[PDB]
Amino acid sequence: LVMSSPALPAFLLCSTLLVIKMYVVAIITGQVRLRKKAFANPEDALRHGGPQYCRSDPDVERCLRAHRNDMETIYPFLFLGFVYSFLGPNPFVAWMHFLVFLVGRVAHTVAYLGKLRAPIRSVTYTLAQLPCASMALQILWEAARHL
Amino acid sequence: LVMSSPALPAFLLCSTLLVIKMYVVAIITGQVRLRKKAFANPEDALRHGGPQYCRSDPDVERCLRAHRNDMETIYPFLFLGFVYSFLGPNPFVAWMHFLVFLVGRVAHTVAYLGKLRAPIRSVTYTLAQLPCASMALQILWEAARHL
Amino acid sequence: LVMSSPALPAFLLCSTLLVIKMYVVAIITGQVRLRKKAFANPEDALRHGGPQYCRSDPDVERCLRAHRNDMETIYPFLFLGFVYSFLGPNPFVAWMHFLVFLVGRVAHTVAYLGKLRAPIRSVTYTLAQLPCASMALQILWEAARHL
Ligand SMILES: CC(C)(C)C(=O)N[C@H]1CCC[C@H]1CNc1cc(Cl)ccc1C(=O)O
Ligand SMILES: CC(C)(C)C(=O)N[C@H]1CCC[C@H]1CNc1cc(Cl)ccc1C(=O)O
Ligand SMILES: CC(C)(C)C(=O)N[C@H]1CCC[C@H]1CNc1cc(Cl)ccc1C(=O)O
Ligand SMILES: CCCCCCCCO[C@@H]1O[C@H](CO)[C@@H](O)[C@H](O)[C@H]1O
Ligand SMILES: CCCCCCCCO[C@@H]1O[C@H](CO)[C@@H](O)[C@H](O)[C@H]1O
Ligand SMILES: CCCCCCCCO[C@@H]1O[C@H](CO)[C@@H](O)[C@H](O)[C@H]1O
Ligand SMILES: N[C@@H](CCC(=O)N[C@@H](CS)C(=O)NCC(=O)O)C(=O)O
Ligand SMILES: N[C@@H](CCC(=O)N[C@@H](CS)C(=O)NCC(=O)O)C(=O)O
Ligand SMILES: N[C@@H](CCC(=O)N[C@@H](CS)C(=O)NCC(=O)O)C(=O)O
Repeated sequence: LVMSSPALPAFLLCSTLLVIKMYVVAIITGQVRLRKKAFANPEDALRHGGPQYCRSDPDVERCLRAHRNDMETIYPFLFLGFVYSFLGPNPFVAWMHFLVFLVGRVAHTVAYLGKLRAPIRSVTYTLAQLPCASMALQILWEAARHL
Repeated sequence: LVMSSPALPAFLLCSTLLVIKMYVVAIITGQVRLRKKAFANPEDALRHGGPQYCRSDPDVERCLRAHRNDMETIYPFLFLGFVYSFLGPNPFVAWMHFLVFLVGRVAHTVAYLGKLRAPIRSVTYTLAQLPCASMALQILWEAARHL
Repeated sequence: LVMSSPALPAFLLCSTLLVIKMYVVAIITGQVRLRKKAFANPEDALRHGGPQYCRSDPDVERCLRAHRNDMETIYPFLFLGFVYSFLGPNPFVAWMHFLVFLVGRVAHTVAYLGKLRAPIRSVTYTLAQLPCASMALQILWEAARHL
């Protein structure tokens, strides 16, 4: 049940929103492929104009990079945040961890796909990693002391 | 324990089968690399014929795309389906969610690696995403109402 | 709580260390990008010397491959190992599963980024996959018998 720990509802809200955000990136990628006529597969290209459309595109590649960075960061959060929710952290402190990650990651996607000037994207990445590092260390201590 | 919720055994069966399915894709990728003599690393190439075999191959790239799409879809399911199992959904309805994803994703890999005509692969992707979207929204409501 | 099962603390220790190890790979990737002046984005390149630095680099690509292989292997472990911890396995046997994966994966990153001769990296990959396959099969039987 969602009320297994005081921090769990907040974690589940933020995590699920971020999963949906990743799904949005996937949809955008597909739409960009269609609009720019840039497909990764010959079977896709032949359906949508001909073999010349099996090609790379800078905007498609950008979408893929944003999606991959999401996989490099959001997936670890899904694990760390879940475990962290059951360590009995301060409700407000836990909320701040999840919110900083949520805001940081949404901002990251906006900065990436919106082609915002450096180092905006890099800063959003680093900001979002901070609560992840914090949770990781807290889990390490709790796990180690229970060995 | 597996009987913590009525939907959990079905989720664990489908998810673990899909993880194994991803492992199979990894093995296939390696086998294709060896057969087509197309390695990503100079150290691999020098062991298997010479430096000229550090090269890209369309079939290897296809395998990597299928594997990456798995990571973009199956990993979120592992999270969403687990949480969803504990929300007390209708046993049959939950089973249908997991089965549609399982069948959709297996079909996706067959359509991708088998080079089936468009839009077969795209349809299997979309079909499998439907129960994921459904579970995501259900988790959102449950999490939000417990805040 | 961490003491929900005898195997859980060991799992959480190994998994969190591996997540941190992935974060280290991400940091290394960024550092290599800066040192070799090889950026994936024009906005990054213009900040760090000019448009000519939006380019690929073999060392950066190697870092990305190591990170991707981590995503292909460590993420499934996070799921499998968590579920496996609650199946009531022998404490020592469970510990061995987690340790073999931890050692195998750390060795994999060292072998990859350190450019060690073949088949060292391939062996570390295979070694680490063994406990994952073992856990997957055990989960399959437990899930199937509870249907
Ligand atoms: C949202 C996604 C699916 C990611 C997207 O927009 N993908 C695009 C990239 C290449 C294929 C294209 C989608 N094409 C189709 C998809 C379906 Cl479900 C049915 C019919 C077609 C068709 O081509 O008629
Ligand atoms: C199933 C996997 C491991 C993914 C696969 O078939 N990988 C292939 C891609 C490039 C390396 C090659 C596997 N090579 C080896 C692997 C081991 Cl464990 C021992 C010895 C060798 C050898 O080269 O003698
Ligand atoms: C550790 C990471 C963030 C992955 C890394 O070393 N990334 C490098 C790859 C390209 C951008 C570069 C980091 N640049 C910055 C990052 C911040 Cl938080 C603030 C200012 C700058 C700056 O450029 O002044
Ligand atoms: C959850 C998905 C987040 C969507 C954020 C997309 C940001 C789009 O932002 C757009 O980027 C374009 C360049 O790509 C610019 O030309 C436009 O000025 C800008 O509005
Ligand atoms: C879990 C892994 C799923 C394996 C599905 C592989 C589908 C292989 O399918 C094969 O594809 C070839 C083109 O690649 C065709 O030439 C063959 O006719 C076809 O049998
Ligand atoms: C958790 C991250 C693991 C870091 C392992 C990095 C291994 C670095 O190893 C280095 O590799 C270089 C080639 O890249 C060689 O030139 C050096 O001799 C070697 O020391
Ligand atoms: N895989 C990443 C590792 C480092 C990283 O996550 N960097 C952040 C901040 S510079 C980023 O937004 N990278 C862009 C990307 O991953 O495409 C990369 O190659 O850049
Ligand atoms: N990363 C995906 C995002 C969109 C997506 O998942 N599309 C589905 C249906 S067209 C797909 O099978 N993509 C092929 C792939 O990911 O390689 C892509 O580039 O296509
Ligand atoms: N995606 C992998 C699938 C197979 C795999 O995981 N192989 C192992 C052992 S050869 C590996 O270290 N691959 C290197 C990599 O993924 O970049 C690949 O292309 O090689």
